[PDB]
Amino acid sequence: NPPPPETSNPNKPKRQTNQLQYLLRVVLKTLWKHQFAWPFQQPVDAVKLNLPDYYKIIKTPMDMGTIKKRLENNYYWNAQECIQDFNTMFTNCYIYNKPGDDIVLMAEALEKLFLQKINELPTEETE
Ligand SMILES: O=C(NCc1cccnc1)c1cc(-c2csc3c(=O)cc(N4CCOCC4)oc23)cc2c1OCCO2
Repeated sequence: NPPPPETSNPNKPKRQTNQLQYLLRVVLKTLWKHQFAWPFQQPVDAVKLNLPDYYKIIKTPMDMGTIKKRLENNYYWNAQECIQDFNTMFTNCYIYNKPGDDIVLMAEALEKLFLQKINELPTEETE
């Protein structure tokens, strides 16, 4: 297994906005509760799951585990930077697997709730 994505770097300033606040307090909470959240709450263990080509195909892995630690350490500059990590987490499941698989359908159901909940983030960002 490779190192997981890092959740803080001492050279990057820390910034919090009202949207990043609502993103960890509400959206993540709902997404972490979903029925199909358990395969995406931590970095994929390609060894125990016997996926030897996973990290050779997925060059930018992502999970809600690291997304949460990034919201907590203020790794993200704005809300856009966080939303981009969910899209990449979803598309990873779509790139590595084939259409119509179960894990694909679990990520699709999990994405439809994500796009629904981020429509609740404040339309005007406040620092
Ligand atoms: O397969 C899983 N659970 C059932 C199980 C059965 C037997 C032994 N061990 C576990 C599983 C999959 C992902 C997970 C998150 S993203 C992602 C992906 O993109 C492709 C795969 N695959 C490909 C083929 O299907 C099985 C595993 O898995 C994942 C994350 C997980 C999983 O279970 C344990 C913890 O987190």
